[PDB]
Amino acid sequence: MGLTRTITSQNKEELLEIALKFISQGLDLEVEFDSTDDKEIEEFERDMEDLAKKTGVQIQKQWQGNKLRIRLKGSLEHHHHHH
Repeated sequence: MGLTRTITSQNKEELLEIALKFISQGLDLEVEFDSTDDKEIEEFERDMEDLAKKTGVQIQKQWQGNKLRIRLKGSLEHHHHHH
């Protein structure tokens, strides 16, 4: 349970920390990185994917114009299998 809020920030780093906060509790979170800089987007992707791996959850990448919105599903379903 929880309201999957949409955080639009031009800083991906804060989005990574707030991500870990929600997923650790078992909440779904939606963030969008407002930037067109490939290098910063690389860090946003790989860390959100890395988070998903370590927590055993999936993500949803959607390019909105050229701004990468990643929806994280902290509460996927029921599988307690490590990955």
